[PDB]
Amino acid sequence: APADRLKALVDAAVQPVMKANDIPGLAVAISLKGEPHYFSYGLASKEDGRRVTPETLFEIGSVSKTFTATLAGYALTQDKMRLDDRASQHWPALQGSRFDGISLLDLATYTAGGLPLQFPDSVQKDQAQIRDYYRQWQPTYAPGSQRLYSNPSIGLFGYLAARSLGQPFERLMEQQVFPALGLEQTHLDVPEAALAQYAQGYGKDDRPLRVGPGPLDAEGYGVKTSAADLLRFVDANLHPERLDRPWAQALDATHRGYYKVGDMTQGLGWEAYDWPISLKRLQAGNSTPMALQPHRIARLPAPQALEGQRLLNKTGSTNGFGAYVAFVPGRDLGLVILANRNYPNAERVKIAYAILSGLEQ
Ligand SMILES: *C(=O)[C@@H]1[C@H](NS(=O)(=O)O)CCN1C(=O)N[C@H]1CCCN(CCN)CC1
Ligand SMILES: [Cl-]
Repeated sequence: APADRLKALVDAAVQPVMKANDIPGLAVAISLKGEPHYFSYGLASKEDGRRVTPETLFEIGSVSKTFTATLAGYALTQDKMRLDDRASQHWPALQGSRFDGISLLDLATYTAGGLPLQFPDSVQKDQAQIRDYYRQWQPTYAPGSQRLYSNPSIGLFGYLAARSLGQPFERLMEQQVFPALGLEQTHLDVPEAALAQYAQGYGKDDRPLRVGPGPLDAEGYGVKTSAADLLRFVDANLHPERLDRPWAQALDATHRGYYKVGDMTQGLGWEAYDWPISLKRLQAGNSTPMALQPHRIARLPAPQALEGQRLLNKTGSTNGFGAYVAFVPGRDLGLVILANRNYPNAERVKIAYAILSGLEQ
């Protein structure tokens, strides 16, 4: 009955949302009572008929930021950087720029002062262009005052964390972070040998969309991973103590809230909500206006442990993919919803919520 109920629950949560959002393929992984549960739906590729499996690689887009945050957490807990470091401390190119007055924390938590959602399309995946972009960037408002969800913000945070560790971000992820997290199906650059696992992404008119190179793509949205691996990462988050101490600490560093915007407490990468909270509030927290509009932050007097009765989540999308990860530290409950369509965050949260609610009920 338990496996049946869980399947019934996940199917009931997933299938209508897949149909409603014409999601070709969707992988759910749920960590429940110390066990992974995988539910795979539809097609990794509509064209070659490859089914989604728990090993299908999906672009997780901005969910990558939680990996980025973990690397940063590593840098932080390795004392290679501090959250209150000015950004320019970790990149000479930024000295003299406004990043002299912007903390790593600001970058991490999108409060640098209006760094946009994405790099402008003019900024290519080019060290110099990224350098030039930040050098010329000016805060729209005081750093530390407004959250404007931003790839270049946390991208730079990750980039600087990498710099603080003296290695390229991508190399640190591949050589240290992913192996530390026991992730062998998690890639910034999917190996050729794993490309068969790489789901097709689908956008408008089902145009195939796999994420192309972009500035700080690795940091912002670089990860392709399987539901199984992303759940392993969720499990690492649920149980940092299961990782070697440096990485346990790194993960812990992503479970610290720095401010609140509405119901959301912003950690490094992870965004936390009190749990339970209504689906609508969780959706609002993961809504377009939340992402696209600056929100005055309510800074916490001290970093808040993002644990216990909290839902930590991250939405992530690429043009062709829509990922959502949510976990409830205090419930040893985690779920991953990876889809090869960028379907509305609200819908991802709806699936997650239906699953979480059904697990409660
Ligand atoms: C993360 O996925 C962010 C944003 N996250 S959010 O849903 O939580 O608001 C959603 C879109 N987004 C993101 O990173 N977009 C990338 C997608 C990749 C393609 N585009 C160029 C690819 N080189 C960059 C924008
Ligand atoms: Cl970007």
